[PDB]
Amino acid sequence: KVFGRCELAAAMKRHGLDNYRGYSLGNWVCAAKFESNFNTQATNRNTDGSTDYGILQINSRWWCNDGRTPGSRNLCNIPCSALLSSDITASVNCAKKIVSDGNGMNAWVAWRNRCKGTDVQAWIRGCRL
Ligand SMILES: [Au+]
Ligand SMILES: [Au+]
Ligand SMILES: [Au+]
Repeated sequence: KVFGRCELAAAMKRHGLDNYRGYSLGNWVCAAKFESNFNTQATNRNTDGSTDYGILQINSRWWCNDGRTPGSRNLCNIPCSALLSSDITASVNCAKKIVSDGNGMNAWVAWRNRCKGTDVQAWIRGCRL
């Protein structure tokens, strides 16, 4: 599913991400924009052999099981395919664990490089939330 911007904002807000770990909703929408282009089915293989999955590009080395990432963990207790659903519940639940792990949203490299420090409220402009 390719979300619209305000459609994703509403869903993320419903699931309690607005200002989870102190990160405003616009941070999460901006992260999703540059991680996945709002596409729940996005996948991208990394040089280390892990893969990133779904709207927030959650990685198979620590967080989900894809069966092909040696030496990895599955700390979200989910198959990585659950992160590709049109229903973002599993991605949000896992994102909450990740953002709690110590480095906040710096765990998302596109957030650090493209969203951090920017006018992230622009990402929720015009949305009725
Ligand atoms: Au879909
Ligand atoms: Au929820
Ligand atoms: Au949902």
